[PDB]
Amino acid sequence: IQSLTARAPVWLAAQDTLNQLCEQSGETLASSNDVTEYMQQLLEREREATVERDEVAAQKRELEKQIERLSQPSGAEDSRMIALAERFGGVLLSEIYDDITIDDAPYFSALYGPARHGIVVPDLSLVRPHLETLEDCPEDLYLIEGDPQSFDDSVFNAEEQTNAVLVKSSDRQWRYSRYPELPLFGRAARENRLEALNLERDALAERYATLSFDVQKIQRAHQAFSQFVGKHLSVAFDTDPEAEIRE
Amino acid sequence: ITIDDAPYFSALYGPARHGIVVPDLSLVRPHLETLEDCPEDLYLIEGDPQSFDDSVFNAEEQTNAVLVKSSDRQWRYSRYPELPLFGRAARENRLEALNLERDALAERYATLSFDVQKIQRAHQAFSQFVGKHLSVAFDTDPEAEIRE
Amino acid sequence: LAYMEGGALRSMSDKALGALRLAVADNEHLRDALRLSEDPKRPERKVQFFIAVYQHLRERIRQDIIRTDDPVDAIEQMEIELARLTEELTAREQKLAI
Repeated sequence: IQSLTARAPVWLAAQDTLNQLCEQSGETLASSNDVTEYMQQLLEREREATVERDEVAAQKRELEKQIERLSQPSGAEDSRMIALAERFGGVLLSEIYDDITIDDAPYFSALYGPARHGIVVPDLSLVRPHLETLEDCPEDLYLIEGDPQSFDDSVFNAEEQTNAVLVKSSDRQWRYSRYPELPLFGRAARENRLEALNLERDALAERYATLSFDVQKIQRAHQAFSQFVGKHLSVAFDTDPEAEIRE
Repeated sequence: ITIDDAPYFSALYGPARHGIVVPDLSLVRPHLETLEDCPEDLYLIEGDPQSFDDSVFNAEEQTNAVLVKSSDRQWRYSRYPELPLFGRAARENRLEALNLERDALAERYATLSFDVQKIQRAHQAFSQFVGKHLSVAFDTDPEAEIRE
Repeated sequence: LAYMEGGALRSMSDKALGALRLAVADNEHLRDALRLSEDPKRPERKVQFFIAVYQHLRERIRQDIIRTDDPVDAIEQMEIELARLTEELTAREQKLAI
């Protein structure tokens, strides 16, 4: 009796603690092994949660980068392309049609093709002296001739098609440009596009926050269990002494 | 196409790097108006795929770059890109570098999984001991008591 | 607690009540419950006080942030919040630096 009495407090505290720690889980533990298996389950759940969170983070990173790509000042960015506006009088084509109607914007985009982001420069023989400077430039850079203030439509072999266009670019060379949705051009609904991207990013961030919360929950649970074994394992699952004492 | 001028041809062709030697435009007009799944700015070329003559470019070769009069009032500049879509070879060196890195990763992953298993084995050893012996563990040698 | 003598229990109760007196200066209700329960022969009084205290805490949970009415439960989510918020702060810091 005296031995069991001395033993009791440890065992009862150990119970109380395990009871709490376990009801915290959706399970009833019964064995040291049982605990180890629960550890394995926790580790799997963790290595999942981390993967999902990282995936969402990658998605958010892409979204933010693209929102930037749509951000300023007109067109995609202020870079070499906007730089040519002062390297020469190279006004940006997309800016030159900043207020394009959303309905013509797809046609405008399809017609202008990759030159969509091209730059209007009344003289391109004049860009020649500086051309050798452009190593830090988009690998492949458009330049156009005409009065940017009242630029006459770039003469093209344009054949308008249902939701598309066909253009003879060079001899034996044809580009077919389908109409794009929510075009890139200008400030007509491009701010709107990036606003939709921002709204999507908001849900992405919400999901990421939830995933991080879950990951930390799992971290805390494992840490609790680890403490609970460093302490307390000696006595775990040992019999109740109280019943024997009363007997 | 030659590994060395492949960047040159790539800078030359730009988006025209992709695209197809269609036998005829007369196929294009009655065919491509139908498609919607085709790449948005599909690039088309007319002539003989079996031996296609040098495509028509007003190409001047700037240092590591090219300028081509794409069309009237339309000049396009381009720089020499590595990893060209032309001159793909077998894509061998790319895959091989990826192989070196990934295989180093895989062997390291094997080492770490093995170490996980080893630590696990030690863990089961301890769990077995405690489940079996720890209650008995420590405490005296009873031989002296028995003799007494 | 059956394995400790009454003196230890009394000491622990009084030691708790001291800090309770220091803390309760905030709320009149808990203070009143305390000022009634501190006498020995009214254990039920203390219980009501405890009850009130417990219920009082449940006022502040902000279910939206932690979605059950149990404070002791709430502690876990508060700690998880702390951890994740430290993570997010590190993220903000890196972003600000760049």
